[PDB]
Amino acid sequence: XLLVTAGLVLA
Amino acid sequence: XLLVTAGLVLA
Amino acid sequence: XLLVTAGLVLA
Amino acid sequence: XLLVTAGLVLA
Amino acid sequence: XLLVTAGLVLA
Amino acid sequence: XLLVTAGLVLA
Amino acid sequence: XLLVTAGLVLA
Amino acid sequence: XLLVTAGLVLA
Amino acid sequence: XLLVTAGLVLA
Amino acid sequence: XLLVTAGLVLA
Amino acid sequence: MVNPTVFFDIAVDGEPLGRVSFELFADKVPKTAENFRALSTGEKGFGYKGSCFHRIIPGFMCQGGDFTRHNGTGGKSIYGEKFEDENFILKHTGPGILSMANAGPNTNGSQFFICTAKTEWLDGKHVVFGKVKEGMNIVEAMERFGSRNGKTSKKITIADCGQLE
Amino acid sequence: MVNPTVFFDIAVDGEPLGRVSFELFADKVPKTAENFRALSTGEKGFGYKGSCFHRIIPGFMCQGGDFTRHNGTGGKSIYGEKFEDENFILKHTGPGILSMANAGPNTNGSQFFICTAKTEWLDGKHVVFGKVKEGMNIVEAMERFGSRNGKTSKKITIADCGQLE
Amino acid sequence: MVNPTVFFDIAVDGEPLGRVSFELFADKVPKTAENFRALSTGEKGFGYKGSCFHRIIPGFMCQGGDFTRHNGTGGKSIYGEKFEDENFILKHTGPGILSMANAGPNTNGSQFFICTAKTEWLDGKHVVFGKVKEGMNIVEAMERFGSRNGKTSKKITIADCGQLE
Amino acid sequence: MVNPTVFFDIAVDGEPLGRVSFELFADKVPKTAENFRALSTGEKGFGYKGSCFHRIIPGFMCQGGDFTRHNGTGGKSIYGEKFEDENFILKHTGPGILSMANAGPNTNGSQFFICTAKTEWLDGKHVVFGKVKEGMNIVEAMERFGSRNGKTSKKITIADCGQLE
Amino acid sequence: MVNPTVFFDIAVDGEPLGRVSFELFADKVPKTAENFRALSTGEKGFGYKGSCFHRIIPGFMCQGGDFTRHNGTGGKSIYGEKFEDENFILKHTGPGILSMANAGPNTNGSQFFICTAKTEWLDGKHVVFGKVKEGMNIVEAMERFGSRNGKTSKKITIADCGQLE
Amino acid sequence: MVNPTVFFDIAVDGEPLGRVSFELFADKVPKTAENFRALSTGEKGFGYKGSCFHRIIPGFMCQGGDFTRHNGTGGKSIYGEKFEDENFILKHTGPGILSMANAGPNTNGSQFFICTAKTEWLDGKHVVFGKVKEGMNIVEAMERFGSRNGKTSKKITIADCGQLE
Amino acid sequence: MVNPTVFFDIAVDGEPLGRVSFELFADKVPKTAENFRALSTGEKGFGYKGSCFHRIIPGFMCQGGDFTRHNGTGGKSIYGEKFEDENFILKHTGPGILSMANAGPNTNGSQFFICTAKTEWLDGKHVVFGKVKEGMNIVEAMERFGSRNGKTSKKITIADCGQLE
Amino acid sequence: MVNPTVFFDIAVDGEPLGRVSFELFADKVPKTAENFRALSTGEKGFGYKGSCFHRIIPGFMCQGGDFTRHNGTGGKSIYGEKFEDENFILKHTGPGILSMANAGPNTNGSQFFICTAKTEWLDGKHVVFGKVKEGMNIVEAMERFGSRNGKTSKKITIADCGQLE
Amino acid sequence: MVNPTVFFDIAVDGEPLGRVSFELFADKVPKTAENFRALSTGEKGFGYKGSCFHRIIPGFMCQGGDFTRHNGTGGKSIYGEKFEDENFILKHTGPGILSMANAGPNTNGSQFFICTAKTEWLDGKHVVFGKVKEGMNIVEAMERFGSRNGKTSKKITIADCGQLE
Amino acid sequence: MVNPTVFFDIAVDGEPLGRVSFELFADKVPKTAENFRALSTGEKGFGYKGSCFHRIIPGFMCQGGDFTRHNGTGGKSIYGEKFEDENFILKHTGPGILSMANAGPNTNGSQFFICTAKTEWLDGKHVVFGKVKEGMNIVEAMERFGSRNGKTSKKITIADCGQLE
Repeated sequence: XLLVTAGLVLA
Repeated sequence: XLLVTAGLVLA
Repeated sequence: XLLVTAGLVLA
Repeated sequence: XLLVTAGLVLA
Repeated sequence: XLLVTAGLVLA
Repeated sequence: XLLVTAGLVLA
Repeated sequence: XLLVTAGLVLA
Repeated sequence: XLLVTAGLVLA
Repeated sequence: XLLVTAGLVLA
Repeated sequence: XLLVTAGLVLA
Repeated sequence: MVNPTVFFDIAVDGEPLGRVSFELFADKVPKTAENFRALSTGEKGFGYKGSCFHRIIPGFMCQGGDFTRHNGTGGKSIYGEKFEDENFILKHTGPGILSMANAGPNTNGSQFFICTAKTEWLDGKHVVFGKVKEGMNIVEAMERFGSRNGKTSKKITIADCGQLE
Repeated sequence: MVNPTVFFDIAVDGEPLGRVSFELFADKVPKTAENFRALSTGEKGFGYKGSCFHRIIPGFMCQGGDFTRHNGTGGKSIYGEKFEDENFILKHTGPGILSMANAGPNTNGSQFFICTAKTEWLDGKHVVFGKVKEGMNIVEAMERFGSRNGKTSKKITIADCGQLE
Repeated sequence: MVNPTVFFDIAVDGEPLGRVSFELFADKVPKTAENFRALSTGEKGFGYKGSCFHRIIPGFMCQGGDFTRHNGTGGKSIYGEKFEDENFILKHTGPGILSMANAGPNTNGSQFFICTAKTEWLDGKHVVFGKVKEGMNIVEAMERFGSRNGKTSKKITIADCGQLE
Repeated sequence: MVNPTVFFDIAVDGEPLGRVSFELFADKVPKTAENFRALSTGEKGFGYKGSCFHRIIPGFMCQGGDFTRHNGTGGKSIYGEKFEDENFILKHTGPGILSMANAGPNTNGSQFFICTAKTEWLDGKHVVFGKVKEGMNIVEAMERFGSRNGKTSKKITIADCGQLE
Repeated sequence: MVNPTVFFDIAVDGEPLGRVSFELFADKVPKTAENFRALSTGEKGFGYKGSCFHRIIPGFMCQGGDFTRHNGTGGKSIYGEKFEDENFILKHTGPGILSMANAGPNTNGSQFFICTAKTEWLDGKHVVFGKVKEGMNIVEAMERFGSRNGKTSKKITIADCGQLE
Repeated sequence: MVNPTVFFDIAVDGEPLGRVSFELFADKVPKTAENFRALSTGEKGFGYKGSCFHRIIPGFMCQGGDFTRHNGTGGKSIYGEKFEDENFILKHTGPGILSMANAGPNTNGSQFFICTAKTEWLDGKHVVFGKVKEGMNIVEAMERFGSRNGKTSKKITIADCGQLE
Repeated sequence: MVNPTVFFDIAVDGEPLGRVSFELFADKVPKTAENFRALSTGEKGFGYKGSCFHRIIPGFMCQGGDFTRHNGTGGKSIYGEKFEDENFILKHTGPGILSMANAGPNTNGSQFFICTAKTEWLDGKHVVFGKVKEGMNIVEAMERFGSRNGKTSKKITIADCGQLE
Repeated sequence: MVNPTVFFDIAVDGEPLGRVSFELFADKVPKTAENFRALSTGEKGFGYKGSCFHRIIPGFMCQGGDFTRHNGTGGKSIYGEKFEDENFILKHTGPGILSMANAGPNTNGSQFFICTAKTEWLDGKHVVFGKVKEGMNIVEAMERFGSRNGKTSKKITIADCGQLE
Repeated sequence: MVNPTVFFDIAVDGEPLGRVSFELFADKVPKTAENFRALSTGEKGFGYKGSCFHRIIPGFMCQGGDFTRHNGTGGKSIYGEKFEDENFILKHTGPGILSMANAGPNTNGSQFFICTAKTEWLDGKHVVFGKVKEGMNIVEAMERFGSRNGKTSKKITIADCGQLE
Repeated sequence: MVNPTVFFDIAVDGEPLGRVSFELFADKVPKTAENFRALSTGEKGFGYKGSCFHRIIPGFMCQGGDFTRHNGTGGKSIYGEKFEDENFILKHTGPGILSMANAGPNTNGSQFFICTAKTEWLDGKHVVFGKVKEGMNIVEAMERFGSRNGKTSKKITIADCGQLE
């Protein structure tokens, strides 16, 4: 999808 | 510290 | 009081 | 069912 | 009723 | 997996 | 009842 | 304070 | 009282 | 930071 | 979706009094409107035709829909003995409002009330699902047979009922 | 103090059947005990004397305490129309347990039930306040006048009641 | 509905001071209003007639209704020793607002207070149920017999009270 | 109480194999027990007779009860389309355990499963309500006609069913 | 952002009828939009092409997306068997609204519905993620092949589908 | 911690009766322990010296510590008007337990009560902080000057009080 | 209520600077208003007379009221060591707002702060109870003797303080 | 104070592209602002200077701030390894919004993102702390070196950064 | 249900070191055991054959299962990108325990850890799903290539893997 | 794992008093133990070496670790200004227990306390992370320089500290 994470980028 | 993460390994 | 119950009509 | 109510007896 | 479920269609 | 559902069987 | 309050003593 | 209780009047 | 704080020591 | 505490002043 | 409309033909000790008709807000609470519609047509084998208003309180509401016990202890829905509070989108805004009676959360059956004032103390605890279209005068007339405690001085009857559109 | 004991002299169509006596657990639920004790002695000017058991389900329990409408919709506590669930410390451990009937949380009035079995599923939703001391055999004989849906086939009454000590 | 109206005839150490009347908001809090209405007519056997106002703080409120102990530890309601907070729909909007005193959540009895200012810090911990309609000047006069700690210099009395419409 | 006992007479592609019987834990979950019992006798006019086990998984469970759609999407309870999770007192302790299938919380219908293994991961999310008394050897025979995905190689049917006790 | 646009080419019993196109609200629910988009292009190797609308109810909605079981029990998302309710920002405001079918909270797959009426009672329990751009007349034609229970009188198929923009 | 110990010299009307000592459970509720310890020694300028027990109920407890109004509406702690419920580690286990009176959550002041029975229904709602060590006999002598509703037939008094160790 | 007003006479090292007055919002937070009102008049034996501002941060606020330890670890209220957060009706809206310092939920003592900017990130975590009326100019003069980390370059002092009306 | 402004001089494979400057909303989120300001000036001895934008998704945002591992797994705040979400007062209103990257609640480190669109779905889960003041056209040119999955096709660096006022 | 057993044949810079085998507790967490089994056989097209242990910390655990990125940022489950914490029935009891790595609640993918001590600080936040059967010595040998920060001095490889029973 | 062991060499106004050693429970609270271990070696640049014990209450505890302000307002952790309560697995079981001081939830820094008795009222508000192993007599000696309010009569110093195993 469209997230902004630090480490596990998800969809 | 002693964690077991996937991405943001913390202390 | 003014309730509209089915069984235990209360005050 | 087997309840013990006062007003609306249910199954 | 009018629901939109996937498997157990209810009323 | 091993569930017992009614409609949307999951893994 | 048997309560131990300080002001509104109740049943 | 400015309360309106019935028993323990508080500040 | 007997607390162990770091700043506001309370009773 | 900008906090207004009484004892543990924080960032 | 056009909202359905049901009718009650009311009778006082069997003496025809008049027709009350109701818009059912199926566009807000479809499950709750449908219960009442079907009870009103009798299409599922049972329903409101022949039942009475067992509790009528002037200035508040008329309560009916107890077709199995005729005293507030009975009735059933088309979904079974009881069903859940569908939602509380609609509020008790004034006279004519059709809302569900219950014995607490998620105990809806067949009992309902037709308000005769604004009853806002009930918002949130009774699913509003309809409103009087024609016949408010016929309800104000029924209202006159109740009393502060709700007992009725005459047998207020739904001699007939069904769906207009 | 000890825990108080009350008696019910039971009658079947006015013919005396026997006595049932109860320990009331005033050391766990003093408020709920006291309500029942007080209504048993009649000392507030109303209570159980003359009242009937309106719902008896063999294998499950005997329900009574409705001294105002004798059908499950009635009765009242010495505290007002209703009082709060006091606590749920005691469980429905088996036959003879005496526990409050209600219509949901915090609706204790005057109705109670006497268990003729372990009724575990009621734990946490009915305040348990006593247990049969002598006369379980009388509660067992009362059972025989019940039915699956609860209707009694003879009139089962508390011809007298009060406190033994 | 058409809201009821009660009157208090106030008296100062025996001398008629004047009449205050109140609208009761039975359209928002019908059970709270009904308690106060009933206590004002005496119609259940007990009530405010002859009770004093034990706690009057100038620029805040006049507190009354303790018709059992006359000091704040007493009074009871038409529903039992206490009833529940019906709802907090109405706010402490200014002088004249009539609201319930309590000793925390769900402890409404008979004690009440007439506001002599806006008391918003009390919104959502005291059920507002009415407003002074006529006689605000009499309530202004009662204030002056108050003090900062609430002790009154003269005995402020409801010599008489009842309903008007 | 004495816990009821029901029986199923199991056929494989129309050929009678034998009898499975079950104890129903009416003393822990009476409403759930009663539903299965009555669907098993047929006494409401609908029920398990003629229905099939549509999903069998070796080492896990046999699932049936779907008497309206024969595929997992159907069934109804005696109380309406669905009913609530009565309680979770009983756990999935081993083979023979009888528990309700659902589609999440509070969606009990007619569908159920007969465990062929301890299934602890379902505790707290399926209401357990009975256990095989006799005929576990029949359930094991049934289990062989399932597969990893639950499709069955022969039509496993409840040719007849009812109450023994 | 520029919201993607997908198209479906709808057939009735194998006969092409026309094109429906949809805006996907990638700017409110990007993960939900992306799932539909990719299932529509076929780019993961599975998707809507060839699938049917299995449940059509006049005045309510057309439901499809079930590309693995063709009956409501199937489908999968590009993210796995199911995914979470992204958010409930967008409401069911009227005809043309595209929303996810589910089996309760957090069970989004591939199934969706195209509203043919405002369906407010679903707000907060179906993630709305798009709207018909063009071809609403095609959806209305589709709607006529449904019925009260949703069974369709002709096989309504997505012969081809994809991204325009 | 040596757990502290205090003493009360109790006096009926003016006459010495005897000495009651208590262990204060400073190792479980140090803060509550300390309030009472200091109110006993009188060491902050105010305290328990010459206060009365204003509410004594046989078979239940003796209530006192109200040193400012002598009727239960008063008292204050060494920390101020009220303090928080410290914890509820300790239960009301039988005769002699010392515990705080209060007016609901977090309103501990100076008022306390000495139990004459296991008062388990107060567990969690009253902080328990000490147990009578010597002089239980004197407490039981005090019991006898009380009534059902608490009022005492002679003025029961703490003539002197302080700390032994 | 006339909302009260207090004054501070501020002194750099020993030299008069000027007078700061505040409205105390007794009509929103009467209790917090009163603590500060009394600590200003000094009328309980202790208070703000001759205390310093121990933490001043330009573009943020000036913190003082610690009359027992002069470094933020001290102070106490007229109600005791701490009091509860009264309410958070009022927001930190711009320069001049007076609000309580604290050490987390419900630990208000005597410490306070005068804002020199809208401090909206403190909303909900600090009770706001007054606004500088006259002398904002003096406050800004005080600002200048402070640093990034709060320490003041000259001893800022409330030489005198009391109540105007 | 005013809100501080920081600058980034952006380079593409070491060739200068331009400057982006930011307002940091220290009047809403002073702690989160300060972290970014401090890391921008380098004044704690580590920070953004020389770091790269490791993930750029055209139409969505540019992500950077990982100065310890330059791949999304790294960086650190001036407060320690991580700090708490300060508040969610500001929303992702449109292009240019600067907001914290994280790995769930309370995991703010050093990573941030610059929005190239309204990203509403992130409201409430990423602390918004600033917005682009000048140089949006430079952020738009940086976009072109991104891709759907975020990989950059040239090395995009903060060749210099610091504070303008 | 007999619990499945998988094997890893471990290699150090390609030099065979030895076999570790694992019981998977499918009787407690069937979904989590199955993920790992299938990854270990490679039957779904992808899996652990050829992957490395990227983080090994002597005295704590060995972390592996990142087969898409080989550094802690990657891996996927057989149910998609992530799946939920199945349950926390099992605890981290000692060396040999197989539990899931994650990036917080419900983020399970393919990463796991083999404990080398009791790690009870992790109970509740990592789903334990298996335990070393044979080869604990081979894990104690792998352990020697880690370091306090987890970086490995050699490439620890799963040269082969699959299911024994 | 094998838990670490640190030593403090205590000093009284400069004179060696003796050595206390401590087990750190890295097997229950590995991050809390690691903070204290690191601060004891000084290995991150700062630590306990030369810090005093500012608050010693006999029969309760010795509090130290404020190596920045030496009065309770200071100290910091190896993880930043503060870290979170790791867990409350361990209880304050008796003398020798080493635990964290704080200023409420999630405010662990460097300040700690060595218990000189059982402190159970602190269970579940302070993270227990170690126990005195040898040197309890030295801690007994430090007590005597304490007081009821905590001021020490002589300066109690960690002259030296580090790790042993």
